[PDB]
Amino acid sequence: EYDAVWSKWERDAPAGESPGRAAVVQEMRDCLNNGNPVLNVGASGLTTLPDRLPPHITTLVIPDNNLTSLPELPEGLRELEVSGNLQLTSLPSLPQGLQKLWAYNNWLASLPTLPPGLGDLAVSNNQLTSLPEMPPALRELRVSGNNLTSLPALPSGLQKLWAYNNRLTSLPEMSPGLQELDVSHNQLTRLPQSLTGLSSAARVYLDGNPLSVRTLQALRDIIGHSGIRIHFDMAG
Amino acid sequence: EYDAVWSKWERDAPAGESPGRAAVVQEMRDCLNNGNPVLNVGASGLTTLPDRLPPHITTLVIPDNNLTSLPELPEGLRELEVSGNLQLTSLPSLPQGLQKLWAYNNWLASLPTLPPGLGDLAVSNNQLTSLPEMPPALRELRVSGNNLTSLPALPSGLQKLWAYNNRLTSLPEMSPGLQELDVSHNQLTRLPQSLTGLSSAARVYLDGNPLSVRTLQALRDIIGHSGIRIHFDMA
Repeated sequence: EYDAVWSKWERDAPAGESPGRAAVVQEMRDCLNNGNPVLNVGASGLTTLPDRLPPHITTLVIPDNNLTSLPELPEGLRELEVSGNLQLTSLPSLPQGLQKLWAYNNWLASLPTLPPGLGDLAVSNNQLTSLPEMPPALRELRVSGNNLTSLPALPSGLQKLWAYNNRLTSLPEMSPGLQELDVSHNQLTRLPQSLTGLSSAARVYLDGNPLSVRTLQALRDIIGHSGIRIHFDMAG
Repeated sequence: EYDAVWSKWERDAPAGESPGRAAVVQEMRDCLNNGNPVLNVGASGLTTLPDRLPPHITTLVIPDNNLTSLPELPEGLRELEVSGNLQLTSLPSLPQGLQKLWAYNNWLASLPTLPPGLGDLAVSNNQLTSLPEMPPALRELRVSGNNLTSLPALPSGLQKLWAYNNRLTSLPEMSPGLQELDVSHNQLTRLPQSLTGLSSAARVYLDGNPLSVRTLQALRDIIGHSGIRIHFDMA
């Protein structure tokens, strides 16, 4: 059942990938035998992955490799980290129970439909020009270093948003309990007046934006009245 | 849309339960404003919960109350904890990304279809007679104090299983990774061969089970193979 899929994967290996693919198969067998819910394939120029992965894993870690696609994901996965795969333009359909998705530094041109219970979404340094609707339970969004123009409406539960180094020409309405917003180096000029909801403890970062004279003066007003920490470029 | 349903429920309180529901409806309002992912209704002895709940929460706690039914759950709920509801007999369809389900010391007769990502399921001390197919990622399972006579196929990653004080006449195949199994005080005459496949480290608990002679022989054969702590006292 599993031996067959993994055998064909190991045999189809180019020289150079033989030790790497062996180490992974050994790890996957270990996972079945002892019940380890975590699978980390390591960095070894992997060009492909097996068709089936152990069914019970909850965490899958894919370090720097040369993948162009990912196989069907474990039906009960809760954490996925993929980084450093520059031929990887898209992701497989995400399992419903996924909680954490770190897909930094690949070449994603889009993102699949996001699982209901997703809490942490970090997809910085990709190729994304837009993003899908956000699930209600989200508490962290990191989408920096992409050519995003706008952002979807944010779930109210959101605690942190990083979207710096994009092409943002506006912001959506803010969640009420936001603690940290970094949108440094975008094309923002008008603040969503929605921002005013941020608490005294909250930290905002607006450096490297044009900002309309009125909006600058309005921010200068907020600091004096709210004691809030807001950073932005200023002449003088 | 939101504060027309929850508003009525606050003043729809049956006489006596008025102060309790106010605290719950305070959290219903308060929770939305400060972002908070958790919600705890407390042991207010509420007869019913609001038709709609905060859309963004991830943890819902429900101590000793007097509920009989439960509303539709938030789409992104991750942890559900319900206990001391001696008249709560069923649960609503569980959210796709539920990870922890603590629904014990109630009066549940049935469980819904389990979310794929469910890792911790504790439903001890209810009224259960069967269980649905187990999520592939399940790790710990507590189903003690019910009326189960059988268990579904166990997933590969299952680590700990407590099923004492049931009517188990039989057991499913063990995943080899299993490390703790308490099936004491059941009606097991014989147990599965999969026991030989378990780690040396695993602790098994069998007391108050009418194990047959041939099984004693098999157990002595298993204990002898690895030194696996398989507890069965003659007394």
